Amino acid sequence: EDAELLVTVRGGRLRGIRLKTPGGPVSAFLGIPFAEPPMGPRRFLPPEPKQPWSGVVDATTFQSVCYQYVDTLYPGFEGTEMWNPNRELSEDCLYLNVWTPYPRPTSPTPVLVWIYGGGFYSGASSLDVYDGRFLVQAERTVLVSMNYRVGAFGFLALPGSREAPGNVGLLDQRLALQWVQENVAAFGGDPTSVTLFGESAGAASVGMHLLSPPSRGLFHRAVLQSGAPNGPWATVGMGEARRRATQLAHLVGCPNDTELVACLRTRPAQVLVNHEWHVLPQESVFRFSFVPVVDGDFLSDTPEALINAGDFHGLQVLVGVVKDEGSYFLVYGAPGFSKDNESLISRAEFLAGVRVGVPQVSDLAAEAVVLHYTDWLHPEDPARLREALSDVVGDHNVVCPVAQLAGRLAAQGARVYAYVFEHRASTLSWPLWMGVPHGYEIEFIFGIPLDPSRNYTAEEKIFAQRLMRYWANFARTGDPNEPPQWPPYTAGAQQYVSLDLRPLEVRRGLRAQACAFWNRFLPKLLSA
Amino acid sequence: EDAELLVTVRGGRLRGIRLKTPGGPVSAFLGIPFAEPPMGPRRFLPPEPKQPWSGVVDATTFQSVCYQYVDTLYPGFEGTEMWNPNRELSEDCLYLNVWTPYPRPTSPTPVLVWIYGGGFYSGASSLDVYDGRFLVQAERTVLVSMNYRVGAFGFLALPGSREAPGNVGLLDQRLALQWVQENVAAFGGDPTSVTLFGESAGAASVGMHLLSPPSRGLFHRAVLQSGAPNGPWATVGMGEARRRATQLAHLVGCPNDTELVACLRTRPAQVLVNHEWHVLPQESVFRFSFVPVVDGDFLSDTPEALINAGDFHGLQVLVGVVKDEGSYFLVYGAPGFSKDNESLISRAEFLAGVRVGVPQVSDLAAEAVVLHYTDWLHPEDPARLREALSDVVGDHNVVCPVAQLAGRLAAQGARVYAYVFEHRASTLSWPLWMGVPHGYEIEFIFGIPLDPSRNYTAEEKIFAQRLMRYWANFARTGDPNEPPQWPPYTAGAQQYVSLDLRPLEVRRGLRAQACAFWNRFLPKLL
Ligand SMILES: *[C@@H]1O[C@H](CO[C@@H]2O[C@@H](C)[C@@H](O)[C@@H](O)[C@@H]2O)[C@@H](O[C@@H]2O[C@H](CO)[C@@H](O)[C@H](O)[C@H]2NC(C)=O)[C@H](O)[C@H]1NC(C)=O
Ligand SMILES: *[C@@H]1O[C@H](CO[C@@H]2O[C@@H](C)[C@@H](O)[C@@H](O)[C@@H]2O)[C@@H](O[C@@H]2O[C@H](CO)[C@@H](O)[C@H](O)[C@H]2NC(C)=O)[C@H](O)[C@H]1NC(C)=O
Ligand SMILES: COc1cc2c(cc1OC)C(=O)[C@H](CC1(F)CCN(Cc3ccccc3F)CC1)C2
Ligand SMILES: COc1cc2c(cc1OC)C(=O)[C@H](CC1(F)CCN(Cc3ccccc3F)CC1)C2
Repeated sequence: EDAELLVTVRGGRLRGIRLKTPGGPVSAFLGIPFAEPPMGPRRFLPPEPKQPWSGVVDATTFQSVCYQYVDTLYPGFEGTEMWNPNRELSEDCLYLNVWTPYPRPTSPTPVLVWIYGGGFYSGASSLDVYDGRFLVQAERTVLVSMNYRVGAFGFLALPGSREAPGNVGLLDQRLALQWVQENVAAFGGDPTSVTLFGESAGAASVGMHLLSPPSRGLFHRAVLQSGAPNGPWATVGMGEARRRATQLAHLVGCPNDTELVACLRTRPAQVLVNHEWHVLPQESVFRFSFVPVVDGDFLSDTPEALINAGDFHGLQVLVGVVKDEGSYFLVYGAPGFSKDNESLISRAEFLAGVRVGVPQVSDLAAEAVVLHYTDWLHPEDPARLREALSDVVGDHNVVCPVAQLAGRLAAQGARVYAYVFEHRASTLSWPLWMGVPHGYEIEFIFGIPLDPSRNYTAEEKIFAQRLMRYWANFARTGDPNEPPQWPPYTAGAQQYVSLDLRPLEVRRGLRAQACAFWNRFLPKLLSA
Repeated sequence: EDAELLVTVRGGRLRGIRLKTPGGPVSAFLGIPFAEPPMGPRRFLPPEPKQPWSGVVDATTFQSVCYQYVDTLYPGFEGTEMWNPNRELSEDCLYLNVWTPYPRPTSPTPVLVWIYGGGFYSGASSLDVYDGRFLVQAERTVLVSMNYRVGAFGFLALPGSREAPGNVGLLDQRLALQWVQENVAAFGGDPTSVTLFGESAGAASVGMHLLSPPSRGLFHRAVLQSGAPNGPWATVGMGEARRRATQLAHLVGCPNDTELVACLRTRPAQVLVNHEWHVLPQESVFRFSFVPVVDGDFLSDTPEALINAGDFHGLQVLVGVVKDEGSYFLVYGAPGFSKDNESLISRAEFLAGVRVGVPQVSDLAAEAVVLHYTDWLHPEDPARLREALSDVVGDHNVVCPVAQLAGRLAAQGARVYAYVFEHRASTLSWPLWMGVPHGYEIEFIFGIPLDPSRNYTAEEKIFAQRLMRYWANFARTGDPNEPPQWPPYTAGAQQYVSLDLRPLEVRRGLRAQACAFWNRFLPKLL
């Protein structure tokens, strides 16, 4: 037997598994329980810590995925299936994963913690694109990732109630971060140098840990990829959380908060999932039913407020976006879009698609969106309208939320590095018109191109290794630069770098013109 | 007695004068009475036709300039003085001028009628840059220009009242155009080929005659240079008109509309003028106290509505703007601006300037302006801010009004040609940073560079003869072309031409992205 694959944590003993990468072996401990299964009367409640166990927990395989909707948009299409659960669904899903070099480091190694995205309704640590083995080998960090509850199980909120307080998925994350503090050294990780990194709802989560004091003590650096806590989709007010929870009850046959939540616990998990999307208040895309709630507890105020008021001296942050943030979301409900044609929409479809991409704004607000995003020299050109609506959805939801976060963090004392990821993966199966879509940088960050049994080019394997160097550099020193230079982003110079097969190129302004509209002007309009 | 300088019209007989040009001679009839002097009891009242006369009126010099404010911003400076009155100020001022070829034409000749600008508060047909002798000599047309009352005397309204109905200055113009219909034939002109053209408030006036059916029978074609009736300064609502009249009265000692007007009527013309600028409701630029009023009579609705509703089939229109419409106005009130330095304003001065250039809008509207006109990669670059405030004032008051007009006119039946004047005169005396300012294409249209005693280049003289040809061709045929082409402006293609020393170049969209803001979004916000 191998003693590098045997580890004792506070709760008990663990057997890991040796994993093979093209560059060497890696120790993996998959499926370590870190909470009491949130089942039956624990559904919707905050997570209890895992009671200790006797015997040796088997940690050689990924564990269950938390209950979530499964995407049926293009059944069997790799572009959608690569995100769908690849383990059984269960409510007994609160496990985490640790990947470490082989043999286990004998001296403290920096730790990266991966929080996955999925709009807070989906996701799992077991997806192929989140495979830790290549980063761990190439860059000799410790990598942790965890499963957190999603959909109604993680974020259904009857605010003020004791039976469904909201944000328990976030608390799941916090407990994994606490677990890392007490146990990561048993694997060679240094609990005093922990970097969070996430994408989409995972970047939004990272950001919510920045703005929540009880979590801020649990990590030291943050990477936010294509997401931010101040996005219009990442949080919901108390009022609307209660409406959405209440309508979910009605849709599954349920009727006083106590009595309501009681009835919900008796339903099969799948039953709640089936009605998830029907509690959205209008036809939308990039909007999700059960998301974090601003209730004064986990967030004492809105993330936009806590950002504008924070002191971020001592913080290093790496933030960035893909080149075509919006394009992917359009094939989920914008009129005239499909992955199977050119989606050369008409002006009437563009106008229709604008109310779908920007839901619950006034007609005056939507008008202003159409003003800024029409080329009035070419007001009905189909290719121009397709790209324009893509820019609407991507700017409103990702790029300008991110650009505001960066600018306020920088002008308040944090050191910020900003990127735009401009490489379309040669293996990408979505049509060419989607450009570089939401999510398709993750594979390069995790170094999946180095997997020989996949079809990436030689120049892409090198790109991948550059990216894993930047990230791991940032994790070790709060600076991606290997000591052309990657400058910090400031509110004035607004400098960022392009990431692609070409060397680093420095630019200015994350869509600075468009983001004045969404960040400066549009709030003032909604206030009158 | 040269009989080419002797003409009889329905009022009586006229003696003209024979003027020299580089190219030959021209008959001129300057100072023809077309109205009874609007004096004493006739102040503020609609114009009354000139009662017929015995003897020969001797129409051999320009008559007086109607009472108006005199610009004193840079005293002595050629740039401001060239627009100030060159004849005496008098309420007896309703005279018009006819230029015609020497000898007078035998075959009926197309007529150009000129309506001067000056923001509805100033101006005169007798200014040097409106000298008709060169157009007439070079292009064989009849040219008419008239004086019309300005300031309070032309546009003070107490709407509804019989003693001060407003729009009387426009009725002065209308009366001149009736005069042109009954009488231009005697000068060999053709009353069935009349082309109105004007600039700034003159163009706004031309547009109001398009939209007013009684004027519409008096002409056939139109040219609007750097102005339009839908501009935010060219009209005022009945209520704001009455307020401004009533404050003018209180300011000069006057207290019932009949009693109020009668008291105003006893004040020296100069006393009214001296209080004109004080009745404006905000600190502003490009806003003028007494302007046409929308009262259901002359204008049955706002020009915006009348445009949007009008059937313009059968009309040909030539419209355009200079390259930097707004710059010239900033030295009259925007903080940090001067003709005498380089005017590199700060961000704080820029924001302050926006409230001056866009007055009477909400803070929200003002913020929307600051958004569209800031470069957010260079938010505090003084040179970018100067050019941006220039574009704010120019787009809001001229370019976008003109563009909406052109668009709707083409969409709704009219043939339209559009231009951007892009040549900075060599003799221009305003600073470089203002570019090609408001008003400085006019001298090239009237052929002033052909005057030997001025210092224009040989290029500028060729360019002026080009422009006079375009304008004259348009007046004759409704098409500035003659057998590179100048294409019609259309609502979809938005095609226009650049006028400068280089040959015609076709461009696309009159500041289309900007004007979407002012013409589509901004109203909906208000
Ligand atoms: C691009 O496709 C969309 C989506 O249509 C679906 O996918 C196509 C590949 C084809 O299989 C269609 O039959 C599918 O319905 C087209 O928009 C649809 O147009 C149909 C009419 O044929 C209409 O009934 C649907 O409502 C439309 N769907 C949406 C989401 O608006 C679109 O016309 C195609 N674009 C082209 C051909 O340029
Ligand atoms: C450009 O000039 C303006 C106007 O100032 C006037 O003209 C100058 C040529 C000089 O003669 C000044 O003394 C005149 O008052 C400047 O703005 C003025 O600044 C003064 C302070 O010196 C201030 O009292 C006035 O309020 C300002 N006037 C306005 C209309 O804002 C401006 O500073 C000059 N720009 C430069 C030098 O870059
Ligand atoms: C079931 O009715 C709906 C389903 C969805 C929407 C709207 C619906 O009705 C309004 C979306 O907007 C969702 C689309 C994504 F939001 C878009 C891209 N992802 C891929 C992805 C997953 C994880 C991490 C990164 C990533 F890029 C899939 C879902 C689904
Ligand atoms: C006395 O207080 C003011 C005086 C003026 C303004 C504002 C004031 O206080 C707010 C303007 O904005 C006016 C300036 C023009 F706006 C610019 C110069 N022109 C000359 C001109 C005349 C005819 C045709 C074209 C042309 F360019 C006229 C006035 C003056």
